Amino acid sequence: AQLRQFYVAAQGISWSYRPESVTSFKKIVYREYEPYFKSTISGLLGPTLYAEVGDIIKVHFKNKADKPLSIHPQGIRYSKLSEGASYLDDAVAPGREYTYEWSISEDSGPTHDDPPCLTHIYYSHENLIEDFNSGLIGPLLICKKGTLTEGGTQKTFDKQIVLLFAVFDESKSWSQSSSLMYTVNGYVNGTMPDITVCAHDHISWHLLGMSSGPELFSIHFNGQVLEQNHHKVSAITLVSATSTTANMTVGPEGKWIISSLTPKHLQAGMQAYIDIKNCPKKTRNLKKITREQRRHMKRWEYFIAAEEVIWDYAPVIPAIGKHYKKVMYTQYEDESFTKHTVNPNMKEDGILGPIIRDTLKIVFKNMASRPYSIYPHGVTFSPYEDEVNSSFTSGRNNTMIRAVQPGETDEPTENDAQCLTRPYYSDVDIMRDIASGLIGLLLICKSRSLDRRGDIEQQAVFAVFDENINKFCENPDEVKRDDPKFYESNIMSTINGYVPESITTLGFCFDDTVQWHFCSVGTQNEILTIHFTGHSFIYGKRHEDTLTLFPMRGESVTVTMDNVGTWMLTSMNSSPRSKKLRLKFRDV
Amino acid sequence: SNNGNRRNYYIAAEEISWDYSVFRKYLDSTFTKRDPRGEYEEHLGILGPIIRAEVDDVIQVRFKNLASRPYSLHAHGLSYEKSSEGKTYEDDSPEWFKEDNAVQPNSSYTYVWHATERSGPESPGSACRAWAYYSAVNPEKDIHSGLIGPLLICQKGILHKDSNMPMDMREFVLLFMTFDEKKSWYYEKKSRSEFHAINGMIYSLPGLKMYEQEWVRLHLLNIGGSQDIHVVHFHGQTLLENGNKQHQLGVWPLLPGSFKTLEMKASKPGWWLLNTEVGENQRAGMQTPFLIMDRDCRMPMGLSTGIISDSQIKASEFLGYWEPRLARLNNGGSYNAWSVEKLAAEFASKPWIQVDMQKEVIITGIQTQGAKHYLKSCYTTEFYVAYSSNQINWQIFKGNSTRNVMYFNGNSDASTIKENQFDPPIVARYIRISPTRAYNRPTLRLELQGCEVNGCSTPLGMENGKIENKQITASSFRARLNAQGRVNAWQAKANNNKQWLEIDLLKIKKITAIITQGCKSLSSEMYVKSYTIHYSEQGVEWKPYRLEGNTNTKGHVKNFFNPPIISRFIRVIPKTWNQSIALRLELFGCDIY
Repeated sequence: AQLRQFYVAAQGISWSYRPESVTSFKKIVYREYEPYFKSTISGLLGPTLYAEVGDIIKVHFKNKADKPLSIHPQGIRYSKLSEGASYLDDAVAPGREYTYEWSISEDSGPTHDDPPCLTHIYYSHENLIEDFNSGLIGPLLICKKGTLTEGGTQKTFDKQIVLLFAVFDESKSWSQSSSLMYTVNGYVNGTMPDITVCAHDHISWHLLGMSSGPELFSIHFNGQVLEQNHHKVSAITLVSATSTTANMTVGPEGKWIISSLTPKHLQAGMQAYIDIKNCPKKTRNLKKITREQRRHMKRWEYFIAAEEVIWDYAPVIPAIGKHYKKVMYTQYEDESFTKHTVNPNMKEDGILGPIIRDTLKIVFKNMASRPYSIYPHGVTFSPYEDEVNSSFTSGRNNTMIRAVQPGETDEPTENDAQCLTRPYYSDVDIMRDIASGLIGLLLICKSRSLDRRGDIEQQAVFAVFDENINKFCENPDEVKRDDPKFYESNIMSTINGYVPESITTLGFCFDDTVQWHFCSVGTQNEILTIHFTGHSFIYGKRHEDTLTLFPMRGESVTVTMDNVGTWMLTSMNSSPRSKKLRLKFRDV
Repeated sequence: SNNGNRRNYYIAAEEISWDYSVFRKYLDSTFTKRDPRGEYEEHLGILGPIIRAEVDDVIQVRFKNLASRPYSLHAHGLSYEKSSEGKTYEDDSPEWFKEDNAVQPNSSYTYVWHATERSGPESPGSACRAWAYYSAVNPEKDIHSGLIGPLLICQKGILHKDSNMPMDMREFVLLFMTFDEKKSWYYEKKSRSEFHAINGMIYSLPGLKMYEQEWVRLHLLNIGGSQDIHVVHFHGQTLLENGNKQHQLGVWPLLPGSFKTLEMKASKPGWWLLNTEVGENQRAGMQTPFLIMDRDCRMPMGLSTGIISDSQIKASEFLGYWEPRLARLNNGGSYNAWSVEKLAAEFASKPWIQVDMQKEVIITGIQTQGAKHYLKSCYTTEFYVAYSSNQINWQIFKGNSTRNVMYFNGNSDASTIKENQFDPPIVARYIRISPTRAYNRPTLRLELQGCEVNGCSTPLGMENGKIENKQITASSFRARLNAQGRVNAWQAKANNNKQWLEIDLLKIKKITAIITQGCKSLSSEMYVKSYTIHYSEQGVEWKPYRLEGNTNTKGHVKNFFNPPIISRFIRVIPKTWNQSIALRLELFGCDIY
């Protein structure tokens, strides 16, 4: 038994709205006074809440709001006397003292294989529209018995803090403001001071996510392999109503910025401002050789270019026009600075970039007028070979090592495929400089790939050629760009590249396992799913028939072809993308 | 892909006009076999039947059309031949196999669908996963309309045939789709060729099924218009993911196209709400519960004792004067069993009745104990029941549950109070009950079982050492309730709002109801006729009823306090009096935590 007598209340305080502040905005916010009742570093989040097995928890609930604002735990374990909902303990007038019996049944907790503690939300349930639009949330922490300590931190973990991915509609409240700008933990535009955590810490986190406005919050960390949901995933992929976590096995230092990626998540500037320092911890070491026979002494030379060329895509469509500019990468075989090594873009990748597949002797070479980036996922890569595009961009000529002038040069959970998969992008600007075709595709696999010159592969990616002055179109002298009525008329939503699925029509033999290096890139606000045909995958030994995807992600696909027939791969969507979600696929 | 056994499996498509605020299932080789979606399926609405096969068994699907739209059907993870999809696209082969794409009305086929062992159940952590069928002509114009259905696939064998219903487990097929007003087809008129609810019924759709200390086979198979990247809100008992046995979270953002077989473990009595956690789409707000009750409503409730009053236990069509009123549970007397001379109103006006506990009940079923004369056997063989909430929709019960068939076997014996469990919820105020076949006269004395949302009236523990009544203090005297070796009476003083019932309980619990039973206190019982139901909060508290008793001597008569009352003190000053008090009292209730 771990009883927890609590004192938690609320308060009406203000906070800045357009972050970069006389402007006062009195809103009810959760706080926590000295026990028995009578900021600019953490945000607007209120109280925390531990929980262990065999516990009963009350909240001496105070309230100083004319609208009787109550409280509701997304840990549904509660009974009848502490529900918090109501149909035809729900309303708290000022001064009304309360005492509940949120006895932890093992349902709201993980008690097994989730993060060390589950995480719901700690927000009201009476009026989610007007009254709630004020920042009345919080994190829970129901764990396996015998872990938490009252010092705000876990036992078997070095540091714990939570940033919540939600939003309150700052104009659908009783105290509205006719100047709309949304919020996320009250910490957008990186006004949050750094969570200056060093390396070598066995860090663990919690990533809560609900909403009061229609949008998804799938924020991705910046360079880190995470520990989420028993599967060695990479980008935090979640929407509202629930919560993810983050366990950061760190190693090197630096400075990174995290955010989600939509035309809305990056315009206003929803980001952070993190920082890494130094600390004297030292844990386990590394290994380099395996029994002297399965050595795999492998490493490959590479040179990746950056050219401002134009390319023609699609003639007549199978079941200006086709030439549009594109700054895309190209693969090389030698430093001799000759031609395109892929002499015939063989009809499986098409105009898909080089197949970027161990430290960095896989090099590149920019040819534009500014340093442009190459950065893969799934690596806690050392800033010894940085490209640290921090929030403060250092100088252009003689400052630190953040630049590359032109001319200059992870054990996945075996429940997945026989090896994991991960793509990348251009790390300069994940919204502007990535738009104009500057997108590549990555593929990491297992330590079972060897050959001298370096069971079926296939390139595809349902990206969009969102390449957002005067003479650049069929109109000889006067044409316009960045016009949504004309730009959504040139949005080249595509699989693998061509404006629609062009001449590159894909066929396949019989009774052989295939793999599709499928992904999803671009600045489109929706998520998609696939609509396969007459066969099944192996998604953790769950032979399904379809697979979803969030922005800037796309994993593997394992097939057990053991039959005869012809099929056709499709993908369903509503009217704004039904005309775009069509795709061909053949068989013998 | 020919694999298994051959059996009839008939489907159709009857297009109607459904007021928001379509298939069914036939059984024989041809048509003509209407099985009505009873209370076991009276919430599916737009959802059709539930196609049910197992591991690599044949799935016959004869279907047609009855309006102005050709249909088809898509297949996910199923095994079948080439021409069995239904979509106009490129054909590298000739135009031969094009007789599954434009289906014309009134056409019988003979399909052959299967679920390959590796495509059905694989890695047996996924027991009964949910598939689906849907005409893929325009998933935006016929799944958005609701010509829909699942395909629940389990193991290969252990499930009683051909009931194909999930045994020892319940089943939900809730496609949480944003059925919008702008795009409806069969019921709507404009586009024939903000509302987030199953089958497009906002603010309503009760009647969800449940049973205590069990789980479910929940399915949030959202496959329609992929813009509903929803976020599910769920109170009551939480849904945690299996298969991938490492998602015991509880709340899950519903992404379209995908699906997952959730389990919830119903284990808290009462009504709970639903919601949709999308900000402004929460205005849908489903106040739809699956009424979890107490696990201990397995015993009779008003014919042995007699609160289901013996006044309206009347046969609609009477018979002489052996009315069902003089009967009790094995009543000391020959005439104790209702039976009207059997007439041949083959399904309408057979000897039927109208009965009720005189309150809101959740009928578990009816039982009977016959008492044969010396030649009249007086026994029934089968049974049906109809429910009527507002006394004009006397709706029959032709269920299709695990052990419920068309005329589900109710009363069927001569002596044993036969056990019948109504698996779907009962939401009724009155009923009409008609047994059929007997020995020239259908015999019945009903044994009802029910439990309301609370119904905790068990022995509260008047002597449990926690909440005593022996000390019963008041202005009428401590006393002697079941502390025998004493005199045989109760004594009062006057007759007005005099006493205070300081029953030394002092426990904060949930005695959901109260009952005033009778006794034999030297004469006819004197009791409390009524009491100005005054409150009893933490202080020296009273409250005129701004938040009846016993009336007849012999009877378990109750006047339930209409709203639930829970507080710290215990007191009920009696406003009236039966000229005195004379009864060994015994109240009933329980304790919540």
